[PDB]
Parts: sequence; structure tokens; C-alpha cells
Amino acid sequence: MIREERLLKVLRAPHVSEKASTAMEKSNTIVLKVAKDATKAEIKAAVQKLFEVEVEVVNTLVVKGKVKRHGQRIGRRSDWKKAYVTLKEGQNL
Amino acid sequence: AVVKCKPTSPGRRHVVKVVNPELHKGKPFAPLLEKNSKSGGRNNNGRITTRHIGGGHKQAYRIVDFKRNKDGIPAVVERLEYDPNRSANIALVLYKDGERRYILAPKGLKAGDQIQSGVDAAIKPGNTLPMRNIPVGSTVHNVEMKPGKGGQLARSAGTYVQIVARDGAYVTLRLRSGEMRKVEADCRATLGEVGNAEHMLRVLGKAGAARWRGVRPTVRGTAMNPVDHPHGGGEGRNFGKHPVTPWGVQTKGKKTRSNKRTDKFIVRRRS
Amino acid sequence: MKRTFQPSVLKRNRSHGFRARMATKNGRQVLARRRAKGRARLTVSK
RNA sequence: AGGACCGAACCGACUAAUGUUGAAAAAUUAGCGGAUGACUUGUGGCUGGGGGUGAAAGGCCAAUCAAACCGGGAGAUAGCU
RNA sequence: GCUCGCCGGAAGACCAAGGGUUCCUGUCCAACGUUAAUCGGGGCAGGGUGAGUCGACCCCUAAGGCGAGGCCGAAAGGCGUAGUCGAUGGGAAACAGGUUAAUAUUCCUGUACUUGGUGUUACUGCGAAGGGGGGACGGAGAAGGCUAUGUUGGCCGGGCGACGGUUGUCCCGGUUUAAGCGUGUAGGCUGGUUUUCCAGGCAAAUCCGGAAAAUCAAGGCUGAGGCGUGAUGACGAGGCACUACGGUGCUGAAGCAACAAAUGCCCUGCUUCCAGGAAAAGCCUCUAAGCAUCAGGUAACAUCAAAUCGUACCCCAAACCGACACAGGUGGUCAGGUAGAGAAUACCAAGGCGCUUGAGAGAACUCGGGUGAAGGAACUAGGCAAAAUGGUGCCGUAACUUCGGGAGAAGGCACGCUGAUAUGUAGGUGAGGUCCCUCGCGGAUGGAGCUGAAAUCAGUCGAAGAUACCAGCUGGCUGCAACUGUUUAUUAAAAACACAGCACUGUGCAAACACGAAAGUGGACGUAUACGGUGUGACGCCUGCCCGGUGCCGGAAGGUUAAUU
Ligand SMILES: [K+]
Ligand SMILES: [K+]
Ligand SMILES: [K+]
Ligand SMILES: [Mg+2]
Ligand SMILES: [Mg+2]
Ligand SMILES: [Mg+2]
Ligand SMILES: [Mg+2]
Ligand SMILES: [Mg+2]
Ligand SMILES: [Mg+2]
Ligand SMILES: [Mg+2]
Ligand SMILES: [Mg+2]
Ligand SMILES: [Mg+2]
Ligand SMILES: [Mg+2]
Ligand SMILES: [Mg+2]
Ligand SMILES: [Mg+2]
Ligand SMILES: [Mg+2]
Ligand SMILES: [Mg+2]
Ligand SMILES: [Mg+2]
Ligand SMILES: [Mg+2]
Ligand SMILES: [Mg+2]
Ligand SMILES: [Mg+2]
Ligand SMILES: [Mg+2]
Ligand SMILES: [Mg+2]
Ligand SMILES: [Mg+2]
Ligand SMILES: [Mg+2]
Ligand SMILES: [Mg+2]
Ligand SMILES: [Mg+2]
Ligand SMILES: [Mg+2]
Ligand SMILES: [Mg+2]
Ligand SMILES: [Mg+2]
Ligand SMILES: [Mg+2]
Ligand SMILES: [Mg+2]
Ligand SMILES: [Mg+2]
Ligand SMILES: [Mg+2]
Ligand SMILES: [Mg+2]
Ligand SMILES: [Mg+2]
Ligand SMILES: [Mg+2]
Ligand SMILES: [Mg+2]
Ligand SMILES: [Mg+2]
Ligand SMILES: [Mg+2]
Ligand SMILES: [Mg+2]
Ligand SMILES: [Mg+2]
Ligand SMILES: [Mg+2]
Ligand SMILES: [Mg+2]
Ligand SMILES: [Mg+2]
Ligand SMILES: [Mg+2]
Ligand SMILES: [Mg+2]
Ligand SMILES: [Mg+2]
Ligand SMILES: [Mg+2]
Ligand SMILES: [Mg+2]
Ligand SMILES: [Mg+2]
Ligand SMILES: [Mg+2]
Ligand SMILES: [Mg+2]
Ligand SMILES: [Mg+2]
Ligand SMILES: [Mg+2]
Ligand SMILES: [Mg+2]
Ligand SMILES: [Mg+2]
Repeated sequence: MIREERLLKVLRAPHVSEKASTAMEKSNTIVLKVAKDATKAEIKAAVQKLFEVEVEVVNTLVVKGKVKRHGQRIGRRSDWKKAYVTLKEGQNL
Repeated sequence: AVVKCKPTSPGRRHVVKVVNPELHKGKPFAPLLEKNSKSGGRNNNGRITTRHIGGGHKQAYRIVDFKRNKDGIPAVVERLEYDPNRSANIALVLYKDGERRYILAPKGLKAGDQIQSGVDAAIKPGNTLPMRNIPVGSTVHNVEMKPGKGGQLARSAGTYVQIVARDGAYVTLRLRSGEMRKVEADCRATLGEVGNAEHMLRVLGKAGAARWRGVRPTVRGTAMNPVDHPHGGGEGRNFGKHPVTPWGVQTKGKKTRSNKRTDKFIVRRRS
Repeated sequence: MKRTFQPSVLKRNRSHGFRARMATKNGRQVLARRRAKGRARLTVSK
């Protein structure tokens, strides 16, 4: 059993974009920013416990942070993980 | 048999091959095969320690029974085979208990011949015995230098040793080199000569045939510069020095045997 | 024409990487010298 | 069958012209040699500096080779400019 | 947007390596872009990479690396055993269609497959660090069966033509469909089964190996492709409908045959040769300790699981290696048409581009080309360069020769198109039909239809028919090196190096020799028909005299002679 303290930390934010909205409106999939060390199983248990919806499957990918210049000083944004979470067809998230 | 190639190309004009139709045409006996990967003449330091070795065809090692230790159980020759690791042909023999072994193939040995080892064996080619049981004056091959160690003398194609005399615990052998050598009379020897005596009649014919055997080119010392070889240098073809190895030791007549530990076993040097 | 630097990450890491440096006392002295100079990047690993 | 023949890919580099503050710190163009072999190529590995490797040209060993490169002895020494 | 032009075995497409956001969208034009720039691989902001099946990770090993103890070494360290790492190799599994501005074998639809964990029910001998099998392996060549793919016809939709003709033997377009499952075919290999016995497989074995009888005569393994199914589906020329003119939504015809055909597949096959062609695991099987109506094995069905990391984009290049948006370099895969032997070459398709300064002018001179009266090597160091030859079939071809060659020697004739032979021939392919059948992807006959060289004879146009691109110049004497190879990366390719062959010499195996204070390692898991060193350099005829000097080999009397005493 995955702990509630662990589940309360693995979902960081909903992800907002046209691809995310099309996913939600076309295939019942929510797009979330998640902890970089999170697994698909943790993500599934967390979205089921903390959003009270039923989860079909979780697809995940790592987004590489961009190299940027601030006043012509080089830095790098952080990597993060994105979860495509497919719900069970009647779940209303 | 020995056969000349027709001169249909300059690389074929001088080829003389030794073709033996009795040799097994197919694959060797798998349970006696081992990998032997090549050295390039380099040791565990990665340095070339013997020049002129490299490339050539891939070869599998055949486990050959040089000890001939299965005493008292006859074997029958199944087939003679080509062995890429040596000049002699080998013979796959089947022991009456069901074990198969490879042996050096002696002259005259063919599929269906019966062989045996041990003090009780008949005196016929292919049979192995301690040399105390072998008549004086016999021709043997694959001769042991220490009892139980395995054959070490007269193993190359067409070679053999003559038992010249027996005196106590030692036999005296005339080696193929011409040397007279003492060996313990308990040491074993197989009767007859090594087969494939035509091996030396072959003519490679072209440089590539030497390369197929893993033999890389020899550069003459006099073709080099002084920094590379004592023979190096000269404006034109010059020599004017006593011939030496690349490391400066005289190489026309100077003796190098230095073994006081085994001198006692030499009766007469090869001459 | 073929120039001298033909990159390969595997060969780079095996030849000059942190663990190759650590594998021998002379490599470890390389790392000591670079740490004492204050290099931001000790090896090709990063 | 063949270190066989003609000939693309592929590997080379005999001739000429161009180029020579180049398109290029060795190329381009027209021709040229090998092209089943002692062939050629990818990936990885081993050999380390009086050492390696060399079908041998003192060739090659990171555009560096009759002794690599980096640091040190080191402000070598310089009856010379 | 319309024209034009260029590549098309690439200048198209997909990747690996390498790079790392260069990808898409909005916005900006200072700098960067060899010009301008409204544009960009430039600035800024946002977005974008979705996997049980692809790859990594993982299991397994190669070369090699590291290496407990160990052996060795002033120290540092060297080597190496048991082991443990190490892919460039072996090992489970997914395809077609649709979709985004940007991902997809990853999302969606449809249809599949693999391994493992538990839970039932049934039948049970299960058990490995061990034994056996299998995995499992070369070069070349030959041929047959196939498919990818193409062409033509049929079919279906459309068309009737800017200028003579075009309802036809006319024109344009389409005619696609997977894995999986069933079938076990062309074809390859192998005799099969039952019992008994046994010095072998470190012990055991019911497994393998061996031996013995009996009996059956086809059993078994493997196998492209085809056919059926998947699919009453998908797609689909086009039509319609809107469109923020970038494209979207709807609808949907035919969807067959014959012929040709790979370098791909059967094929890890077959044939043949010598130079004689990885390993280990997965997998199968056998037993040992042991467990022993348990565990556990097999089987079916049910349920759960298959994590994690990569996935954008360039990738013969403006994104990689070359300081550059650099005429260089970079491994793999895909492979249409006409002509052609062809992956050459020309022109094209799909697809992609016109190379990030232009506009004029029409001097010398330079560069890259075209043509040239008469002469034709007079040029020059030298025919340098250029010009020339150039294909196929047939005729024909000298000296010399190692009998293979020389040789494509040299030289010559034919060559386009049309008609007939023969409304399309020799040949290749092959339907219907029939007959037999150990009954199917069967055999025997039969030949419609399709495809189709070459020749002969006659005719005919041009100056010219191998018409373009493409494509040997030939001969005579002679030096050197036998030859194919190798070489001064970047002024030398040669006569130099190598070479097969020859000879001398060392070397008896703990070999000589080489690397190494050493342990060791190579030589070699070789053994004098072997191995090292040296010189010579295919082959033919040969290789004469000198041992005084220097070296090497042998001698061992006598002289001289170290440490030591
Ligand atoms: K010389
Ligand atoms: K010289
Ligand atoms: K040096
Ligand atoms: Mg999914
Ligand atoms: Mg993923
Ligand atoms: Mg040698
Ligand atoms: Mg030689
Ligand atoms: Mg020289
Ligand atoms: Mg010298
Ligand atoms: Mg001279
Ligand atoms: Mg002289
Ligand atoms: Mg050839
Ligand atoms: Mg070269
Ligand atoms: Mg060229
Ligand atoms: Mg030639
Ligand atoms: Mg050629
Ligand atoms: Mg010189
Ligand atoms: Mg250099
Ligand atoms: Mg020096
Ligand atoms: Mg000093
Ligand atoms: Mg100074
Ligand atoms: Mg950027
Ligand atoms: Mg862009
Ligand atoms: Mg401006
Ligand atoms: Mg500008
Ligand atoms: Mg940009
Ligand atoms: Mg190893
Ligand atoms: Mg070690
Ligand atoms: Mg230790
Ligand atoms: Mg491993
Ligand atoms: Mg691999
Ligand atoms: Mg894309
Ligand atoms: Mg077909
Ligand atoms: Mg081929
Ligand atoms: Mg992509
Ligand atoms: Mg440019
Ligand atoms: Mg470029
Ligand atoms: Mg290339
Ligand atoms: Mg072309
Ligand atoms: Mg002009
Ligand atoms: Mg001119
Ligand atoms: Mg002209
Ligand atoms: Mg003229
Ligand atoms: Mg004229
Ligand atoms: Mg004339
Ligand atoms: Mg003249
Ligand atoms: Mg003159
Ligand atoms: Mg010329
Ligand atoms: Mg010309
Ligand atoms: Mg002369
Ligand atoms: Mg030559
Ligand atoms: Mg040549
Ligand atoms: Mg040069
Ligand atoms: Mg040159
Ligand atoms: Mg040894
Ligand atoms: Mg010579
Ligand atoms: Mg000569």
C-alpha cells in the first residue's frame, strides 16, 4: 500500500495547454505536472485518492528544462515529469 | 596425393597442393572442439614478442589425446580428419565403452583399423606402449619425455623416432633432428610414423597463401635504417658486418643452447 | 578530410571519465590537482 | 577455379590545369589504379616515448616526430645578437 | 500564384553515432545572416517528446578489463585464480488504419501476441553450482520455387478538348488492404519404434554415447510463398459543403486478371573447396543431495503485473568532425518509369531544391569550353596538354611462350525504320476441360489467353542508324622488377619494400628467442615435415678459386692469467 503522505506529494499541478484541453475533451485524459521520481502506480493511486476519480491508465514522460539567458547569463530550467492520466469514461475531472 | 595447379593465373602457376580424399569432408566432432583465439605474437604485456604472426583463418582447437591413457580397451578408427592446428592429420577413434577421442593419425591408419594402448598391446601402428615393451629398433612417434606427461617428440607430419638401445631404466632414441637422447623406459610411444608425410611437398605458390596461415611479412634487417636494426644503413646496398639478430646476437653459427639441467640426457647433439 | 576529433561518448567516458581517473593513483592525483586549482568541472563526465 | 579479366558502389592517388591572403592548413575538375582479396568497412579492445608500431619511407604514434604532448628541475647555459 | 530551371543509387526518404531544443506557434529586426530582409537554425515568450511488444535497462557471453585469496616486486606497484564486468554478437512479445501546429508500431479505433505472480480444478515424481542436447556459426558457386515491385488488359469514375483531327484499336485517374489465426505447400534433412546389455559422459541417470536382437517400413523435424480468415471493416478516384483561403466536415465507385520480376525470401539450405570456419545463456532433457499422499511439475481456466530511462528536431548535414551558414569527411537501411548488361549513363516520377549580394556592360588579360583554311610533332626536356580510339554479333589474327597465354593482337563486315516469313516465329508462362488418385496447396494429358528474342528476304529516309549520354588508340625495339600487392598522411609509387621459392644457421621443449628487477606471458595448448634469426628473391641454365685478415665452430697439451689463499 502506498502511503497517503507519499500520495499527497506526487501531484504538483494541472498542466494547462491546448494539447491538454484537447486531451481532456477528446479522450478523457487529464495532464498533470508530477514529481520527477513519481511512478505510474503512485500517480494512479494519488489521482484516485485525492481526486476521487477512477483511473484507466497513466502515461508519463520527462520534459527537459530549457537553457535560457537572463541578462545574458546562462542558466537551465529544471526537468519535470508530465502525466497523461486517462480516466474511466464517466469520471468528470 | 600431390597435384600441380595449372598456370591459369600467375598466383596459381607455382601452387602444389596435397589433396587427401580420405579426410572427412564435414564438420569435426563437436565435443572435442575448443575455441583458440589468436595472439598476433603479443604477450600479456601487449607487446609483440614473436614477430611475423597475425591474421590468417579462424581455427577451432581439437582436443587431441597425446597421453593415450585408456589402457586395455580397444578403439576403432571412425574417420581421419583435417586439423588446422598442426601438420599431422588426426583420427577420431571410438572406444568400446562408447568414448570418442582424437589421436594423431599415423602412416597407414584408416577407418576401421583397431588400436589399443597399454603394456598388453600388440606391436602394430597406432598402438601405444611404454617403451620398455617396444622392441629395440622400432619406429615410434608421439614419444613421452616423462612418464604420464603425454607425447611431445615426433608429432609433426611424417616424423618418427627410432629406439636405438635400451640400458636399464632408460632408452636411447634417435630423434628426427639427428640427436641422440635418453628418455625413461617407462615413457610411452606410439608405434609407427606420423602420417601426412607429403605435407612438406606442398608449394604455397603466392604471398596470400602464407598470409592465410597467419604469417606476416619478414622485413630484412639490411632493408632498414641503423636505428631499427644492426644491419640497417648504407648508401645503396651495403653490408660489411657480421650477421646478427635484431638484438645484436650473431646469427650464422653461434650456439644458444644453455641448459645444464638437461645436458645429462643428451648423448650426441644433432650434428 | 577526416579530422582528429571523432567523438564517442562511451570511449570518452572510459578514457577520461571520473571512474577511470579514480581507478589509479595517478588519476587520483589528477583529480587532486584539479580540485586544488578549483576547477568547476573535474572530469569529462560532467 | 582464380591474390583471373572488363567495369559502378567502395578503397586509392599516376598526369595535367586551377587554386596558393584557397571553397579547402593538401582540395576541385578532366583523365588514372585496385575492385572475392596480402580487399574494404562499422563498433569495441590492446601496444606509451629511447617506448610503441612499421610489406622499412626514419614512416606513423591527435594539423606536432632522427625521440610526442603537458607540468616540473627552470630565471638550464648563451665567450653570441 | 503561374511559368522556367536543377537533383532524383539523390541534392529524396528513414536511422545509428554525434549534437542538444536547433522542433511548432506568436512576436521582434539592434547584433548575428558575407547584401536588403517584412525572412531565419538570430532575439524574446509560450507550447511540444505519452510504449508490457521499439530501444536502453535486463539475462548471456567475445576481445579485453578488474580481480578475494595467491605468486612476484625497494615503495608505488606487476601478473593472475575463484569470480566479476565488458557488445560490435545470442536471448519473450503488435500490426493496419486515424489523429496534432508540433508525438506516435507510444494517443485513438479495430484486431493480436509474450512473460511472470498469485487463486481454483484436474493429472502427478519434483528436485542442480552437476551430465547430455541445442543454441552453433567459413569462402565460393549453381539452380529452382517465390515475394517486393513493375507493365498491360479488364473494371470503375470522369473527358470529347484554345489550332487540322479525336465516340475510339481515344484520353486522364483509381483499382489498396497488415500483424495475428487456420492450412504444412515448392522444397531441405533424417530411417522409425520396442526391449536387453555396457570399462564412457569426474557421482547418478530413465538423458547422451556404445553393443545386441525383434519389427515396421513411413514416422519425425524444418519450410518461403500461396489460399482462407482478419475485413458486411478500413481505405479509396472523385463529388458535395463550407472555409480565419492553412485546410477542414460529409459522401463514396471499381477495388480483378495475366505477364515480367529481384542483389530481397525459402537458404543457418544445396553443391563444392581449403585457408577448415566464436562463446555463454535462454530453451530441451537427465539424474544427485533432498523432499517425499507436502512442497513442487504438467495442464486448462480466472485474476493481477510488465517498473524505470529514451522518444521533439538535424543526421552525406547550415544542427555531427573540419575556428565559418566552410566545394572536404561521416556507418546502416529504402531502390519507381523509359532506354540500358547495369546501383553506369540520359531524361523523368515520388519527393526536394535554384546553392543569402544584385543590376548593367560586352575592352585587354585570366579561367572553363566550342569551331577552324593549308600544313600535321615542324612544338617541346618529353606529343605535356589536346585530338583520336571506344558498343554488340560474326569473320580473322604473327613472333614468342612457362602451353595458361600473347589476344579485344592486328584487321574487317553488319547495325535505323517498315512489311512479310509468322494477321506474333523459336521460346517462356499457363486457364478451362478431361483422365487417374496413396482424395489435396494431388498427379497425367490438354492446351485457350498472356508474353516473346533472334534471323531471313524485300522495301524505305538521311551526309551520317554502336547517331545523344556512354564507350580500348594501335604497333615495333629495348633497360629494370617474375607476377597480384606495399610505401615517404601533406613535393618521391619506383628499379625501393614485400612475395612464393632457395640457402645458411640456431633451437630436444621449462626450445631457441622476445617482453618483463620478478612472478609470469608470447613462441605454442605447437614439438625438428616445428619454431626463430639471417641473406637471396617466381621460373630456366647455373652459382667457379681463396680459411691469409675479421667472425663463428671445435680443441685442451703447453704459455699467460682474477677473486681467493
Ligand atoms: K641501405
Ligand atoms: K640510403
Ligand atoms: K622521448
Ligand atoms: Mg496505453
Ligand atoms: Mg515512456
Ligand atoms: Mg619469422
Ligand atoms: Mg622469407
Ligand atoms: Mg631506406
Ligand atoms: Mg646500431
Ligand atoms: Mg654501393
Ligand atoms: Mg665494400
Ligand atoms: Mg582481380
Ligand atoms: Mg596510402
Ligand atoms: Mg578525381
Ligand atoms: Mg589490371
Ligand atoms: Mg577493374
Ligand atoms: Mg634515408
Ligand atoms: Mg601527425
Ligand atoms: Mg633526446
Ligand atoms: Mg637548476
Ligand atoms: Mg633563459
Ligand atoms: Mg535557442
Ligand atoms: Mg523552424
Ligand atoms: Mg535595418
Ligand atoms: Mg545585414
Ligand atoms: Mg529561432
Ligand atoms: Mg575474460
Ligand atoms: Mg590483474
Ligand atoms: Mg590482493
Ligand atoms: Mg555479465
Ligand atoms: Mg549489441
Ligand atoms: Mg515530425
Ligand atoms: Mg507479385
Ligand atoms: Mg551482390
Ligand atoms: Mg522523431
Ligand atoms: Mg551559403
Ligand atoms: Mg558542408
Ligand atoms: Mg562513404
Ligand atoms: Mg547517376
Ligand atoms: Mg568574354
Ligand atoms: Mg581560352
Ligand atoms: Mg576544335
Ligand atoms: Mg586546322
Ligand atoms: Mg582541314
Ligand atoms: Mg597526317
Ligand atoms: Mg623536334
Ligand atoms: Mg625546336
Ligand atoms: Mg596525355
Ligand atoms: Mg579528349
Ligand atoms: Mg640502356
Ligand atoms: Mg614489381
Ligand atoms: Mg601493382
Ligand atoms: Mg608525399
Ligand atoms: Mg605522388
Ligand atoms: Mg613457456
Ligand atoms: Mg634483393
Ligand atoms: Mg636480383
